[PDB]
Amino acid sequence: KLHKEPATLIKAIDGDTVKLMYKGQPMTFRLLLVDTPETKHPKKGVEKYGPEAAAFTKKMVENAKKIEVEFDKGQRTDKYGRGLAYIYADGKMVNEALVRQGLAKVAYVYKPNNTHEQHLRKSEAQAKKEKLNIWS
Repeated sequence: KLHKEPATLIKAIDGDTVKLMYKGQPMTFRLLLVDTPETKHPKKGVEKYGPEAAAFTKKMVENAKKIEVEFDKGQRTDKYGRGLAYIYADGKMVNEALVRQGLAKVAYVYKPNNTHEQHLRKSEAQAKKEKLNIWS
């Protein structure tokens, strides 16, 4: 069973990345299963809807009382050292909130880190139907 653990915000970095204090250590976290347009893209730079996704993530974590992280059942870090997790702001998953708003797509999935995949894909289908942001 997945479990939520507490964490403390340090800094929001981009739509898809936040730095948190986790078990008393600063760590960078990549949000599992979503791809946001980025402000810090390796090659493109500032993509379309990137500032918007970045502001949404930032506001959501900065205004939270409680941040929780939930790892999935497979690897917990990626090749850059970033934690791979679902992030919750007052009980609300940030990963899902971004997809539901049309500010992220469901990413290419890699088993077994796929526990909330069907849920996110359902939110994404709804955002596409509503033609929100990325889908407008």
